[PDB]
Amino acid sequence: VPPKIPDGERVDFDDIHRKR
Amino acid sequence: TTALVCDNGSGLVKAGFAGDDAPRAVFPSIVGRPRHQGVMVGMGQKDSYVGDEAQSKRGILTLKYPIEHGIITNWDDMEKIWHHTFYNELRVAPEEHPTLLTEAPLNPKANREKMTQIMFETFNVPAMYVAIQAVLSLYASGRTTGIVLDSGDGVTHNVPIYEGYALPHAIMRLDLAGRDLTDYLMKILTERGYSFVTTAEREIVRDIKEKLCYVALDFENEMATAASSSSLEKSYELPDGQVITIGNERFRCPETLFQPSFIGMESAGIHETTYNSIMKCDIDIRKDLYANNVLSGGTTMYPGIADRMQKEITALAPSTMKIKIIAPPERKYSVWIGGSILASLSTFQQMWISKQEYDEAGPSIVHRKCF
Amino acid sequence: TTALVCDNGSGLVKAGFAGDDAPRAVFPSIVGRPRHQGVMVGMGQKDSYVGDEAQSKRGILTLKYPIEHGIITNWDDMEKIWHHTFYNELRVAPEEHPTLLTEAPLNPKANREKMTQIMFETFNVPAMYVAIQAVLSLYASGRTTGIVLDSGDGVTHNVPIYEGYALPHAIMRLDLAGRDLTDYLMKILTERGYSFVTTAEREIVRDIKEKLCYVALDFENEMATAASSSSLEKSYELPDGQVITIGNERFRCPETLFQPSFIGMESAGIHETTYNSIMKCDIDIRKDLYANNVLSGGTTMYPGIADRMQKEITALAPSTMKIKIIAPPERKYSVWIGGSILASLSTFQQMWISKQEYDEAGPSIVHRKCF
Amino acid sequence: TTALVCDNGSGLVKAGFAGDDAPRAVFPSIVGRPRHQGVMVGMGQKDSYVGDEAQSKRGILTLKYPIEHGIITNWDDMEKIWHHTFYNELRVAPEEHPTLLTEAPLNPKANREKMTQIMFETFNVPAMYVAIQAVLSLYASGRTTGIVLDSGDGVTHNVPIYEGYALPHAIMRLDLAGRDLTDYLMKILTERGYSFVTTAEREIVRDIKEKLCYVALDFENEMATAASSSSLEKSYELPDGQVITIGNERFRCPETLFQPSFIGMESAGIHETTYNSIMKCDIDIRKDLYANNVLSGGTTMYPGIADRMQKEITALAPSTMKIKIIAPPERKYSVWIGGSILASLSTFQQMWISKQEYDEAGPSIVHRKCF
Ligand SMILES: Nc1ncnc2c1ncn2[C@@H]1O[C@H](COP(=O)(O)OP(=O)(O)O)[C@@H](O)[C@H]1O
Ligand SMILES: Nc1ncnc2c1ncn2[C@@H]1O[C@H](COP(=O)(O)OP(=O)(O)O)[C@@H](O)[C@H]1O
Ligand SMILES: Nc1ncnc2c1ncn2[C@@H]1O[C@H](COP(=O)(O)OP(=O)(O)O)[C@@H](O)[C@H]1O
Ligand SMILES: [Mg+2]
Ligand SMILES: [Mg+2]
Ligand SMILES: [Mg+2]
Repeated sequence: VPPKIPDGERVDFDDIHRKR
Repeated sequence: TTALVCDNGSGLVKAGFAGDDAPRAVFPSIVGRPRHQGVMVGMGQKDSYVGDEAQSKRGILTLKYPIEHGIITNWDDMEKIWHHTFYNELRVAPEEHPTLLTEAPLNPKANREKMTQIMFETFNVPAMYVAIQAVLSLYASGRTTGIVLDSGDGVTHNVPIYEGYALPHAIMRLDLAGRDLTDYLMKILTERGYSFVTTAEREIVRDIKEKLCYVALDFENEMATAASSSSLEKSYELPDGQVITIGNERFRCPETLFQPSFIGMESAGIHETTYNSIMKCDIDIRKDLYANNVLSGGTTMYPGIADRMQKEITALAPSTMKIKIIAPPERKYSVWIGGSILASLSTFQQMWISKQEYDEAGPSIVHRKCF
Repeated sequence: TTALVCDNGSGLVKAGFAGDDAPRAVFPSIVGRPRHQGVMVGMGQKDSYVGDEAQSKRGILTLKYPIEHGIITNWDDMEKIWHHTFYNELRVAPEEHPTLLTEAPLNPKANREKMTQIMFETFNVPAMYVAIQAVLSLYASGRTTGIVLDSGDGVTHNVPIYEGYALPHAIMRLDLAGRDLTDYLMKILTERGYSFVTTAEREIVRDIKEKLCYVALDFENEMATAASSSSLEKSYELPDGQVITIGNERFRCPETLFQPSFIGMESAGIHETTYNSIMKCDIDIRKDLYANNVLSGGTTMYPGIADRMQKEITALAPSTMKIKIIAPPERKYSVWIGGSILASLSTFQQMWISKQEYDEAGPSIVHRKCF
Repeated sequence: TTALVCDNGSGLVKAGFAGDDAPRAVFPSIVGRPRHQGVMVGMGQKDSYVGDEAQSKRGILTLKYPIEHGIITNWDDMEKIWHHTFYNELRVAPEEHPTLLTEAPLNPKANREKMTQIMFETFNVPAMYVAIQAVLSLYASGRTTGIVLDSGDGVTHNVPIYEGYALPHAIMRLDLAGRDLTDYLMKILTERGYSFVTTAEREIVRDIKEKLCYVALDFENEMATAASSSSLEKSYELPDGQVITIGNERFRCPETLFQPSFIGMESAGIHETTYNSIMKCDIDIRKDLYANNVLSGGTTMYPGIADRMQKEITALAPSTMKIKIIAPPERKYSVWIGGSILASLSTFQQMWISKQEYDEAGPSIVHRKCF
C-alpha cells in the first residue's frame, strides 16, 4: 500500500503566515 | 412536539419541519469514498463524504447512489445518509419527533419493512409512517381527484385517485426516470467527441441536462430544422473551460420519455401509459381524470413537456373530452409539500405507528391497514 | 529529542535539526580524490577530500559527483558524504536521533532499499523515514492542493496533489536539470573562445550560470535584439583574472528547459510537461491546479522564469481559467523547510520505521505501507 | 473486379485482396519525420518515412501515431498512410476496385464522415463501405451469434449480437488497450533502473510486452510467488546488448486489463464490463451469449488470458449456466478475415455506397440506411 497517512486532526497554512 | 417530513427520493434528499412551504435542507443523496492514495498527513480527511459535502470533492471520490430504482441496495449508506441528515443538516434530535417517509408504489415490501425496522431500532424515533409518493403530491395541490404522473429520478409511476379513494388495480409503474435520461445523454454526447466515463462526470452531464435540455413540441420537425438551421446550437462552459456545443442532442435526451425504444425499452412512452391507466379505470370518472391531470417529480420541469404531453393526450383521447394538464411551478417539492400538509392535519394525528405498536407486532405492522 | 532532516538531493546536501527555519549546514555533494603525485611529506595530506573542502582545494583534485540523476551510483562516496555530514557538519551521534531522508519520485527500488540498509547497519539510527521530495515542498507553502514542479539539480519531477491525495498516475519525470544545463553552457561557451574541459572547471561554469544566466520572456525577439544591439553582453572574472564577456549565451542556456531540442532530448519543455500532467488529472480538479501552480527547486531560481512559465501556460491552457504561479522567495530550501515542518508534527510520530520492523522484515520494509 | 478489404485499425494496418485468408500487407501505422540535422548531400533523404520504413530508421526519427483512440488526429498523416498502402505496398490503382473500411463502434460520426469524404474526393474509389470492427470479427468465426470482445490497440469494445441482430443499447467501450498497457509497462520498468523516454524506445517496450508479458491465472498467488522464487525472471536483449531481466513485471503489465485501478481509470475491468453488457440484454438471450463468447484483436493474444476471463465470468455468472470462450488461434487477423468473407457475399454486393449517391447527397449518406 502507499503511505497510509494516519488519522489526525489538523493543521496547515498558519505556519506560513507565522514564518512570514 | 413538531413533525419531521423526510423525503428519501433518489438523488435529492429533501427534509424540513412540518407546516412550512419550503424544505429546510435539499442535498444530493450520494456517498463517496476516496479512491487515490493520500500522502499529506494531518488533514483529518474522513473515510466517507456524504451529502452536499461530497459533491465538492468529486475529483478524488467515487460518488455512489445508494438507491437504484426506489429500493435501497446499501443499507449502510442509507444509515449514513439518515444520520447525516438528522444530526448535521437539521440539528434536531430524532428522539422526540415523528417521521413521515415516502415510498414509490409497487415496490418490494422488504424495503418498507427494513426501513421501518431501522428507523425504530437504531434512531429510536417515537413514531413513523410511510406514505405513497404520489398521493402526497395530489394532496399538496389542494385537490382530491385525478391521476398524478410522478416522474421522479428513479421511478416513474401513474396513480389515479378519485374523491380520496385510490385504485390499486390501475397503477402503472415504469423504471424509466431521470437517471436513464442522464445515461442516454452521456451515451449520445460521444458522437461529437466529448467522452464522459468517470462516475464524477455523470454529475457534470446531469447539470448540462438541467440547464440545457428541453422537450421539443414536434420531434421529427425539430430534428429536420436543426439539420439546416443553426439556432439550436447552444454553448456550455465545462468546469475547466473548453466550452462545448450541443446541437440537436439537447432535445434527444428528453425524447426518450416519449419513445423509450431509444434506450432499448420495449414498453410505451409516458403519455401512453397514463392513457392506458385512464382507460383501465371506471367509465364513469374518465372525464374527471381528464380534467385533473397533474405532473409530479423534478423531471417534469423540462421546458415544454406539459404542452407536448397535452397535445399527445388530446390526440389519443376522444375529441369530445377536454384535456387539461395541471403543472404547478413548484412540482419539484410537491411531495414534501404534501407531507408537510399531512403532518399538520388533526385527523391524521392517530395514524402513526407508535413505538408500543412496533414492540407489540414487530416491523411487519407496516403491511397491515396501518401502512 | 529532536529529529535530523537530511536532504541529499543531487548537488547540494542540506541538513539541520527539525523545527528550525533554515538548514544548519548546506554544502556541495562532491568527493574529490587527488590525482597528482605529492612530494612534500607529512603535510597532513588526505586520501579523499569531501564536502566544501574539495571545492576549496579543487586545483589538484578530480571532483566526481556520487549521484548522476537522482539514483545513487557510487555507494562508497555516498557513505563518505553521510559520515562527513553527521560527524563534522553537525557533530551529532546518529544512534540517538531519527532521520528523514527525501527521495525523488519514480526512483529504482534498490536505491531506497540500499539507503535503508546503510542507514540502519552503518550509522545505526533508531528510526528513519523516506519521503517524496515534492510533498515537503508543498508542505512549505502551507497549502493542501496544487501541482509542484521541483526542478532540482539532478532530476526534474512534477507532482500534483489535491486535498492531500496524490495522483500516482499523473507523475511526470524528466531528466533535464541543472547539470545538463551546465554541460550545455560549457559546450556553447566554446563558440566564443573559452574552453573548459577538466571537472574542476565545471564548478566555474556552474558559478557563471548561477550568476549571469536569465530566462527571456520571449525568445525570438530577444535573440534578434542580442545579435544587433550590445546591451546584454556582460563580463565575468575567472578565478585567475582573464575576464570573459558572454553575450547571447546568457538566455540561451536556460532556454533549454523550455525547448529540449537543443540537447536532442525527445520530450517537451517544462512548460508543456506541466500542462500534460494537469490534463491527465480528472476534469473536476483542473481549475484548482491551474490557479495554484507551485514552483520549487534550485534551478527554478533563474531571474525571469515565473513570467515565462505564466505566459506559456496561458498559451496552452484554456483562456478563461485564471493561472497563478507560486514562487516563494525561499525556493531553494522549500523542500527542507517542508521536511522540518513534517518532522515536527505530532501525528507523524508513528510513521517512522522502527528498527524492530527492519530486523523482522529486512530492508524491503520501506516498500510496504510504511513508506 | 475484386474488393480491397482494408483495416486501418490503430497501430497495425492490415490490407489485402478479398477472398484470401490472410492480408497481403500488414505493417505498423506510424508516420516518422526526421529530427536531427542531416549533412550528407545526395542521399535521397525524404521528409517523411511511413509504414515499415519508419521501423528501420526509428533511431533518427520522431515516430507519431496518427490514431490515438479510434479517432483520427492527423488527417494528412492518415492520407499518407492510405497513399502508401494503395500505391506502394499493394501496387493497385484505387479507381478500379471497391474498398471496405473498418470503424470501431461508438466513435464520433465526424471521423466517419471525413473518412468517406477523403476516400471519395482524393482516391476516387468507385464505392466504399464502412463496417463495424466487431461484426466482421464475428463473421470471421463462421457463426452468427455471440458476444465479441475485440480489444484492439486503440479501444476495447464489447458488442453482443444475437441471430444477426445487434443490440445498440448493450455496447460497452473502454479506452484501455495495448497502448496504455505499453505506457504502464514503461512506467513500471523504471522500478529496476531501465528508463525509456524517447518515442523510439516505446517500440522496444512494445516488443518486450509482446514477447514476455503474460496473464496470471491468479494475481495474488503469482505476485506472492514472484517475490520469493526466481523462476519467472526472463532475459531480453536490447538492440545494442545490455541484457535485462524481468521479474514480476511480466504479469503486472497485463493485469491492468482486469484491474484498471492501476492506471487510475475509474471503469471496471474487461472481465466485468462484458458481464454487465450481458445483463443489460434481455433475460431470454443471456444463456446463448454466455455460451458463445468470442475474443479477437491483438491485445487478447496474451498467453493465459482465456483462462482468467473464463474463471472471472464463471465467478460472476450464475453457477448452472455454461460459459465457453471461443479463442481462435488466428484471432489477430480476425477483422480482416471477416471483411474478406463479407465482401465476397453476393447479398452484400448491393449495399455499397455508390459514387453518384455521395455526389448528389454529400458525405452524410453514411449515417443513413446505407451504413
Ligand atoms: N430544472 C430541471 N430541469 C430538468 N431536469 C431536472 C431539473 N431539476 C431536476 N431535474 C431532474 O430531476 C432529478 C431530480 O428529481 P427529484 O424530483 O429530486 O427525484 P426524487 O423523486 O428522488 O426527489 C434530477 O436527477 C434531474 O435529472
Ligand atoms: N541562484 C541561482 N540561479 C540559477 N541557478 C541556480 C541558483 N542556485 C542554484 N542553481 C542551480 O541549482 C542547482 C542546485 O539545485 P538544488 O535545489 O540544490 O538541487 P537538489 O534538489 O539536489 O538540492 C545548482 O547546481 C545550480 O545549477
Ligand atoms: N502476440 C502478442 N502478444 C501480446 N500482445 C500483442 C501480440 N500481438 C499484438 N499485441 C498487441 O496488440 C496490438 C495490435 O493490436 P491490433 O489487433 O493490431 O489492433 P487493431 O485493432 O488496431 O488492428 C499491439 O500494439 C500489441 O500491443
Ligand atoms: Mg419523488
Ligand atoms: Mg531537491
Ligand atoms: Mg481491430
